[PDB]
Amino acid sequence: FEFVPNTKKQKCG
Amino acid sequence: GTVNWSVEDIVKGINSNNLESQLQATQAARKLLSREKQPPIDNIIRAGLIPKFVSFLGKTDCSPIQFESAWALTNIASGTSEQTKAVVDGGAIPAFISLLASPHAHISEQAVWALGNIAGDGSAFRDLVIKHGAIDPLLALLAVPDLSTLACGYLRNLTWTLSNLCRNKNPAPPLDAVEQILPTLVRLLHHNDPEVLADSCWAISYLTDGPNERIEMVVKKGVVPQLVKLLGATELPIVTPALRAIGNIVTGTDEQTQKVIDAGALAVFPSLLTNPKTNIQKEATWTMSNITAGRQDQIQQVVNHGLVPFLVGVLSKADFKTQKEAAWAITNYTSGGTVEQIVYLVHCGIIEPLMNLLSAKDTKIIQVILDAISNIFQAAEKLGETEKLSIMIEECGGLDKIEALQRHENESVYKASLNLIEKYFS
Repeated sequence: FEFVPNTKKQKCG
Repeated sequence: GTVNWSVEDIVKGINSNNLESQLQATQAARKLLSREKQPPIDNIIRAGLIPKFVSFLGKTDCSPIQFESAWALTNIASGTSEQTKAVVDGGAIPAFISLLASPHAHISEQAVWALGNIAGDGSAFRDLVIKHGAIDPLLALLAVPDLSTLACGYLRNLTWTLSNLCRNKNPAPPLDAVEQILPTLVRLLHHNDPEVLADSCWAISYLTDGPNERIEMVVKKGVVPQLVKLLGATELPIVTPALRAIGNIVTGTDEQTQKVIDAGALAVFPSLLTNPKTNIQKEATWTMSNITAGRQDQIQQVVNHGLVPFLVGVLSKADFKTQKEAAWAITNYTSGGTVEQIVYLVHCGIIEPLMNLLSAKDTKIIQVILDAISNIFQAAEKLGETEKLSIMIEECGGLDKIEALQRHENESVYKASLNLIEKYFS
């Protein structure tokens, strides 16, 4: 398993 | 009330010219777009709603519709490049930048988030966000005596968005933008929150992924000791980017690499080179390979820290991609090391695991291994001990493989295997 940055983030709450 | 509206009813409400009806419909849109399973982004775009949402960002007297429209557009911009482009094409960038100064913290934060999604699409939209002037008001939100007085979520969002302004290449971010951001970034890199630390490290890793001048801008701000501290964190979301940043830095000049060594990084590598996550072992061995490509006194600190046995270990047993980095770290070491240093490799047991890797298919690793063997023989010659090594190589089956290599598709392999056998084994 590899940790990676988040390119885009949806706001679900 | 606003749950499970049809797009048709959202459209009717937005087009009503009753602000409160438009607010309810925009909230209904927001709720649709907040669902994790197949949010109907394309249906909302096709309904023509982006320009209306963008106008609602400017309704200072109805802060709820500002918030709901910001959220809806955040989630459109969280999609594909085409979906993000629809948001940009609607004029959302300057509207969101104007909301950064909003007295309503949740609206400012939503604008920070939307801008992070837009900038994260790619270099062009990143640079367009910068040209519209986003950096000054973003940095102003963090210009406080102690970051701990900010809400945790707000700070994590600001850090993440700044990280996207530091991300991507072809081109890298504008130099003046990076210089403007770096002092705030260095403060975030000392913050106590694990998500802020992780994203600060990712940002530094992007800034150091480039030519030596970009590395130097970062190193000059004195971040290397903190990176080395975070290299030891328990949280793998922190270690991973800290290690990427350190790895990038040691692709720079010998003097930049020396700052990493002086800060104590090598003492972390017994753990990194045995880390149960294969990605960490790989990146740690890649980092090592660019340190052993350094000066003889830097090789010597690798020796002094006890790291040669750890390289023998990875070469003996690791994921094959890690073993490849280890072969490179050994070739580099043999290329630049003193004769004493190269001899030490053999005494630590490098030959057998190196030979066992000559049975691998990757033709590039074989070239690397063969190059290291030559370098090692060349060092033994200077001591007259070529036969002792030749024996060693024979007894573990290496000569068998070196010979089979004489008959391998690649011709640099051909030539290299031949010269070894002719020159040392006859």
